[PDB]
Amino acid sequence: LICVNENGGCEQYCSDHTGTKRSCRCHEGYSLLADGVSCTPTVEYPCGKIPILEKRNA
Amino acid sequence: IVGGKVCPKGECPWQVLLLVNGAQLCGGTLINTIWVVSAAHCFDKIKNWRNLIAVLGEHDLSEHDGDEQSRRVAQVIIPSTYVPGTTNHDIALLRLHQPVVLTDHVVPLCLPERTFSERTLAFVRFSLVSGWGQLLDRGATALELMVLNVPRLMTQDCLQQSRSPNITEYMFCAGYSDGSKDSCKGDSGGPHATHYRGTWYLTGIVSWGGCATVGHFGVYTRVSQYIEWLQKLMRSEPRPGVLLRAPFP
Ligand SMILES: CCCCC(=O)NCc1cccc(-n2ncc(-c3cc4cnccc4[nH]3)c2O)c1
Ligand SMILES: [Ca+2]
Ligand SMILES: [Cl-]
Ligand SMILES: [Cl-]
Ligand SMILES: [Cl-]
Repeated sequence: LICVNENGGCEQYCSDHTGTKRSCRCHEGYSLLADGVSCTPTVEYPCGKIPILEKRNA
Repeated sequence: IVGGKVCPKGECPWQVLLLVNGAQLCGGTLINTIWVVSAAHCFDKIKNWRNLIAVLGEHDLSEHDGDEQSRRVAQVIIPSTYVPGTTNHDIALLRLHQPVVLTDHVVPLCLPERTFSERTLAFVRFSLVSGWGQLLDRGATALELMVLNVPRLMTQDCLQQSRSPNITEYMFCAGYSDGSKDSCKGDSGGPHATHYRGTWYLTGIVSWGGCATVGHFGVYTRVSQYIEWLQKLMRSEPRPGVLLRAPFP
């Protein structure tokens, strides 16, 4: 997988590595799930999320 | 904002209102608890740098509902390459005197990685622009925070479809050419926010150039060009004196 295509399958940030290697990353206030692509909030108010809407669907 | 709608209270929680001597100056975007991104041009005519205020959790300007948080602006950082009264490099980084407290009504927008922004975000068609700007060309400003969905254009297409400042690599076009929908005076410095896989990111800043002018598109500062510049600054110690010109790149 490559970052330029489909975001390397990453939910957020993507880094290409030497080989057929790829690493996904997450913004501060998020952690990467074991799927190696998904980001989950680690704080109450992570960036780029709308609380009243997150709640609205919680 | 022309041809938009009211942003429901709390649905635009990263939106900042900038005031000078209690008067509406510009918009901004919260990216962290102490950092706000705006437009350089907003500060062109600033006399007393010490009377700058940033308001978070604002919605309806006519009332106080207690969700509002006001902070003094401790620092205004502008790139070296910005020339007052012009359009290129129309960006500013503002340091608040004290952090805002994150709440349901006060949340930062994610400042993305450059690569991510360039490779992915830049290809998301539609993004949201917001502010308390003019509701009409030569019209009154909004009392309630407004928001507008606008499509982004490749610069080549922008130029073609348009019919006077250049569109530089530090800019992009977004909106409509039919004069129905645009960001306007009073909106400058505000966010152009892009959704991707359940999260919102800062891709643009409402710059300037009239508004909702037929044959013309809205122009936005291309935030991706500035990520590294911003990041470096955010890691830096404050300096005496509000205004700081910092080298770019
Ligand atoms: C030339 C102006 C007078 C000089 C001066 O006062 N400079 C300092 C200043 C401080 C704060 C705001 C402004 N300012 N004036 C116009 C616009 C503006 C037009 C527009 C169209 N479409 C979208 C956004 C837009 N924004 C704008 O933001 C200027
Ligand atoms: Ca209010
Ligand atoms: Cl303060
Ligand atoms: Cl330093
Ligand atoms: Cl000063």
